[PDB]
Amino acid sequence: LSVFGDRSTGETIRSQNVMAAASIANIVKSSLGPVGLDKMLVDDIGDVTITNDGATILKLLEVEHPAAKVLCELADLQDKEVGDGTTSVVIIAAELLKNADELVKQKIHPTSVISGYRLACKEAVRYINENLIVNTDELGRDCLINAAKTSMSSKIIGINGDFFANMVVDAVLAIKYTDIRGQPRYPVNSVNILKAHGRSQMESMLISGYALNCVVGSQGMPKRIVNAKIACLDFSLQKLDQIRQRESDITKERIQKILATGANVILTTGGIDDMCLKYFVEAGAMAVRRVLKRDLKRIAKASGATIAAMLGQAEEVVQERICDDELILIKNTKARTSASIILRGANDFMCDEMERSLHDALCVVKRVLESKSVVPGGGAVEAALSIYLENYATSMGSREQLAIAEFARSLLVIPNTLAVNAAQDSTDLVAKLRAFHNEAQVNPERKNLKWIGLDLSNGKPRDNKQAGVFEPTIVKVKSLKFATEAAITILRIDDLIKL
Amino acid sequence: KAPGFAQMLKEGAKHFSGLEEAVYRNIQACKELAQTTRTAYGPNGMNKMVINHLEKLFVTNDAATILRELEVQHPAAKMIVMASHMQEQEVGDGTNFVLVFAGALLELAEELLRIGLSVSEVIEGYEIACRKAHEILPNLVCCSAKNLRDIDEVSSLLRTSIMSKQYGNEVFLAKLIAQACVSIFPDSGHFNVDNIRVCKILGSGISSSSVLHGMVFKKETEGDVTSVKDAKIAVYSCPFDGMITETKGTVLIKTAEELMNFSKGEENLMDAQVKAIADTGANVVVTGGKVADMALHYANKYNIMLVRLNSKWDLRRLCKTVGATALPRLTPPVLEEMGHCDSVYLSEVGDTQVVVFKHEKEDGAISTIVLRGSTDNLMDDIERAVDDGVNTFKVLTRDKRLVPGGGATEIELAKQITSYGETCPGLEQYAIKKFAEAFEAIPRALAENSGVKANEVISKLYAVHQEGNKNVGLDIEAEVPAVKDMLEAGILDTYLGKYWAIKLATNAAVTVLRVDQIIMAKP
Amino acid sequence: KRESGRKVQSGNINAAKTIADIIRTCLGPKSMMKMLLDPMGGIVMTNDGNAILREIQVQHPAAKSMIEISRTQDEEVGDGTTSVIILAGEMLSVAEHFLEQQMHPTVVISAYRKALDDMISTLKKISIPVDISDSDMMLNIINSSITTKAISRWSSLACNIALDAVKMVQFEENGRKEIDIKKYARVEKIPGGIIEDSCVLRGVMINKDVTHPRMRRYIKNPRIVLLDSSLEYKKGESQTDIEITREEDFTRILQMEEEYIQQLCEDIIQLKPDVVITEKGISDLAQHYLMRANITAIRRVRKTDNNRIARACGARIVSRPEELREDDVGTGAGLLEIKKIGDEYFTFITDCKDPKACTILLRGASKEILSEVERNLQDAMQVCRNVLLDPQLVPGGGASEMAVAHALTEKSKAMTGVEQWPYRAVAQALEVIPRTLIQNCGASTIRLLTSLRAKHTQENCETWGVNGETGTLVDMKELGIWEPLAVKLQTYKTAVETAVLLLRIDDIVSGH
Repeated sequence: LSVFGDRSTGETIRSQNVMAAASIANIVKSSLGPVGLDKMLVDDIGDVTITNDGATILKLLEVEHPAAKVLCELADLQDKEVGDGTTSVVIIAAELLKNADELVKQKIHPTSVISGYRLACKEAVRYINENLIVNTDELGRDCLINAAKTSMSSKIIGINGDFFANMVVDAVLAIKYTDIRGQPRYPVNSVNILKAHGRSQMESMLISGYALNCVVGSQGMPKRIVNAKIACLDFSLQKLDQIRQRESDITKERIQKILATGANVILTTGGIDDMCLKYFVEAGAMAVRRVLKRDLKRIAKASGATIAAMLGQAEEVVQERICDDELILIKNTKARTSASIILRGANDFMCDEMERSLHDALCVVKRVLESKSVVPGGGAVEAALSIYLENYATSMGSREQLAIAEFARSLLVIPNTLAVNAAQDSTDLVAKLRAFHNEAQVNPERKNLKWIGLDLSNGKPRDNKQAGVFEPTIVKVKSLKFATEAAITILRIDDLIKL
Repeated sequence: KAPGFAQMLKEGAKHFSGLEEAVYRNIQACKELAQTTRTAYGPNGMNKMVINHLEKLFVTNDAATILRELEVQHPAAKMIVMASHMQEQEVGDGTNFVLVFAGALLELAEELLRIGLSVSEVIEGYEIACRKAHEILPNLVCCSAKNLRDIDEVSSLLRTSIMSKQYGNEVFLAKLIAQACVSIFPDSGHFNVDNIRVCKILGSGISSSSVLHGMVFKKETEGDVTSVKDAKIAVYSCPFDGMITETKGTVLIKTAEELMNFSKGEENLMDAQVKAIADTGANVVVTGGKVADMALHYANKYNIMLVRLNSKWDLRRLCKTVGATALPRLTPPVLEEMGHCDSVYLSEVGDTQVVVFKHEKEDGAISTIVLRGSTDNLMDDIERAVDDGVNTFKVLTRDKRLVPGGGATEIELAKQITSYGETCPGLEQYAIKKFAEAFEAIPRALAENSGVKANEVISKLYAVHQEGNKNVGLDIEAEVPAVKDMLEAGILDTYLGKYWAIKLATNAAVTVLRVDQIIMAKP
Repeated sequence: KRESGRKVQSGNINAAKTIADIIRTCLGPKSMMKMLLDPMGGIVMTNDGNAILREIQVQHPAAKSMIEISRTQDEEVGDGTTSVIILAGEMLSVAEHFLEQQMHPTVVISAYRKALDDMISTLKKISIPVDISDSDMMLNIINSSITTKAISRWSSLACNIALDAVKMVQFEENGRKEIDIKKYARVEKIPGGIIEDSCVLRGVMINKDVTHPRMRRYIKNPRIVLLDSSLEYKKGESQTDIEITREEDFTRILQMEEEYIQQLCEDIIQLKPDVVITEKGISDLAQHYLMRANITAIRRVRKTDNNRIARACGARIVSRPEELREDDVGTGAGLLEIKKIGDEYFTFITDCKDPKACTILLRGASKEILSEVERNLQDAMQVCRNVLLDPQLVPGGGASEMAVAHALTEKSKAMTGVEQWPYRAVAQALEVIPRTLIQNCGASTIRLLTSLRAKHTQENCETWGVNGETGTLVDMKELGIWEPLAVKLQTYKTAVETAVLLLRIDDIVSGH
């Protein structure tokens, strides 16, 4: 047949597609997990980009293959819908093809293989939904102290885990605002973290309100403000003979109209004129100049000040005594859902590392308390599905038993990959997990451990419920749903026609 | 074309320049020799498939069998092989030690030569450390044999020697070999391996084997005589058949009647030949080859016991014991060359009859271990464990000192020498520290053969020895990398077995380093 | 195309080791030279480790990371760059535990990170304080860079130049004691004279040429006005040029051009200053009013250069010339000299005051001498900067690397686990620094290095280093090889961090 281009068909097309998808997964394979190794990216100009994030690598990874572009477009579906677990989807989608390829050499038609992955994906979601847990155990129990404690154990801040985690758990619970139909999540903007020299790290105190770093200038201004009104001014009160004279005259009506409103706490961005600062002395009003725009933006959201309109709402504002700077504390605004944490320590090296560790520790406790239901992670989901789906395959039949059995063994790559990156034996850890979860399926007795995860540090199976390693439910559900559709799409191509 | 080959002045023999490190390549031939027998060290040692020079298929883990079947043509590698032959002298164990340990010294000596350290100072480092190990070794002796001739005590210490050769069967082999060894022990100083022999018989399995006193032959008595007390034993290698004459002895037969007449004369001639045996007072006859059907009846007529030995080693076995010698002629009446034995009788052990030569009047050191098996290649491997088992007890006739096995003494002796080289100033401290690290290869061989990581085993052995806990070796298990106490388990080695093995292995590695070049010759 | 598997980590070792093997002999005063072949046949014999790797084209990506990190080190400290690459290549030079032992990289990476904290704590124990008030102790410290140079005769003058310049830039009230050479310490060259005539000018010198003959040549009390905007006719918001095709309209545009320029220049001369310093350029019509006032016209002065003038003569930066107040004056300036020196136009605002900055004047007979004196005083000022930040010295000549190698060996005995093997490899990797010093001298390496380890075991580790010139052993209390601690700390932190970065990369992927 004479045609305008090359064409190739047969089983080789399936083999070429499986080997192409397997090569892409092997690139993001060893980068899975927090202990994953960094990898270089060589541009066409010769620039080098080094990152361990799988979602970032797949965006900059350029390889031309017809089937490989399908997995790349799937990464956008996982990032836009959820935004995490993209590396796990690529690894699972590749293991489904390598197992289905061996089934085709067994004279199993691809349609029967596709019908096997669809029923196995449905039974997996039903089994997970029963093993879930609703969001709870915030106050009164521990599901959050040990959660952030294991996250900050990497840096030097991990010396005392209990005292530092209590400040984190208490601050995350106070920023909760439903505001719609009992939704509440937590905002991306979090508790403001400052730093000071406290002679030691144990001196860090938790503040119940926002703390701004600034000075009141002249000492004539009272440092204890019980007045609720707060003013927010982005217009500076600062700046041929008559121009200089009238400008100083106009500011006289400017200062009288502001003091007529009755706002004791007044924050100005562009700054306040020196002569205007003297007027707040006799009036007893607390005025601050050169306030940061981003720091003031959060204050306008707290006190409700307009960037009987501009005036805000508060209760007591007192300027405390801190080393090297005086922080202004504002307590009980109208609606804030924010606080401030003062880091007191020896030098700036410890304060800068603790700020990066606590900020990562906030996101761990936050994401769990935003998602409506979580699930134990660390490979506990894949290990549990391995035993249940393999026993479910024997009940169906109709040449769907081999397709479902391979789907259960394919999910074992997730605990098998984390064991290699943890510098531990991969065979023993996977065997010990499937030994514990099988005992839970035999009988519902307490002597058999349930919900056991995989510890990357110690290299020993642990309980993720007590250890506090959680991942949202939509992360596991959308991953198994998208990974199955990726394997089905590639297996349906039996021929390649090029022009 | 110039430039050509370098440093070759003689007979085109391949020579290596300073860049090629002729000394380094002589070590490379020694390392490959160690890699062959390294996987066979320990109870988990892998089996090797050996093809005999007769094109026979042998599967054995024995080290001595491999070196004899595999021809080593490299001159420097023969020095380690000749050290293994000297290892079989004065002791019957420690063959894998010299092969693995001497290969570890030459391997670690490579890193010292790459630094630029002179080979002359490397030699002095091993010799000083060798004398230091001989002083510390007596302090590592744990227990000692009580020499009570008790079967329970002898069978307990033998289980270590039976392992690494025949595994899992050490329970039966320890009791059977002990019964033959305890009997000789009342004879002081005369105990030797030549007294205990091995006789293999096709059978169901190893559990059917037993031990019998005296010399036992697998071939049953062909004659009908059950037992005879006659001391005279006539052994001849000439089989019973038609007699030939050393002179012309021509025979011309024409008619059919001459066939029967000369046949009756031959039967009458064989009658006087058997009668001449009885005339000399010999009721025992031994035939190396085939026995004729007619001569079988004359043996039962005069009640002369008939013995048939096909093996040549069984014939020379009697020549060095009873004194009977074989003659080329067929049953000549020679009474001077016969043997002497107190009692000869037929016995049946294991549903098989065997000829037994036992001395009733004289006590004797002679015994026999009868083995049963379904494969000749299987019984041959069991015989190898018997020789190594008996030779272990031949050393115990000398001073009795025991050291733990499983790499327990190897790490403790390496820890003591490492501390000595640390406090010794000068350049010889390099070779002393490398001499201590050569002890680490033995536990690594036990870990790799057991499917356990080597670095994890070596790390745990230092922690237990640093706290003051001694006699701690390596536990043998697949899923258990941890260690256990050797004294509680009962694994113990021989003092003189380790003493002579370290001295011979050291002289083997030093001699190789002294030779920097190999040059051919001709008479 | 790409590399994956163990070949990447094994390839990164050979790439980093090859780059290090070149400069191994470039360390020390006796360091050997090198030869570079230009594509046209030229030969460059320079022994400088920074210039060698700059001209060498490296194909492998990790080889580029070795050079780029060394270039960053030169910005902070102009000494010890060669020692960084040697240590970074030696720590990666042992591949036994990396591959043959089949150890996971994170297990080895954890060993270097634990050994890094021990190498830092050991240096602080063997260090010694320094009295910065005595300039005699600072003399022998700076002589490390001055030795084997042509400034050795003027070395006594070279010390006072770098010492007094950095002490002016140092601001100790903030608490961080920040020092910036690239701005406040800015140096210019003066043609003519000799090396002895070079002094330290207190002030900020401007190289702006004299355009018009009418200017103030010498003033007892100069007056300086600082303003950012250029003097020109006010244009629109865009860059569109004014095109006038009619003569009657030309008189309307020219009148507006002369009026606004004369108006801004009138408010400038109201205070009657001695000079006009503008950030941007100055047109020709604006210079006509500047020469009429008999004042100096200065333009093209950056923001940092203007910030130093305001603190010197007491000037003030104003956005537009119409807003100039009486607060901007040059009162307090010592003198104003536009006089030609060395056939070049110079400007001296110099005064008796210390505006956290100064200017170094380089005298010299030829431009070849100026280039030699300049680069020799540059690193000398960085030596003064490193000492004033951390006034602590450590023994040199290989005594510092051997003192730390002895502490790592003794502590490893209490370490239990598989990490003890790579932890001890760091102690033997630090011996490369005293090894290259002996190899370049010609003495036997094995004999001296072995006896050197016995000295740190018995005697004190603070002394008994290696003499580079003689080759024998000598204490560092009797010799001037004492080096600043801030240089050794930055060297070990960089050598370990670079070695860890290359071990973390298991794959090289090409894509954009």
